[PDB]
Amino acid sequence: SQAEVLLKRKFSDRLRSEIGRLDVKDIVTDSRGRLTLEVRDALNSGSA
Amino acid sequence: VIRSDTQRELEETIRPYDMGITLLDVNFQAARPPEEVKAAFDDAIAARENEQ
Repeated sequence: SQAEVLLKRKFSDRLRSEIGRLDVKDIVTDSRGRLTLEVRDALNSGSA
Repeated sequence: VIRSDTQRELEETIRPYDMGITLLDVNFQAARPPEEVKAAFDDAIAARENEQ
């Protein structure tokens, strides 16, 4: 549970930042594993 | 910012009591306005739609 909560918090913050960087059209039309890959490899490393 | 500061304040407040509880997490849910101005706010939304 503690690890799940920490994962929730970190991923939510990273996703909030990323989705604030972009608009609705870029996140709706063509994701193509770009925002998601950025979130994933930012979670697996210390990227900010 | 509200969640972070709330968590910091809550853990600082809990610490002196020295209870066994450990603060796992605090998360924001909603910041709605009071009911008396809910009509004003959703009327503003309706007016924004009514322009188009």
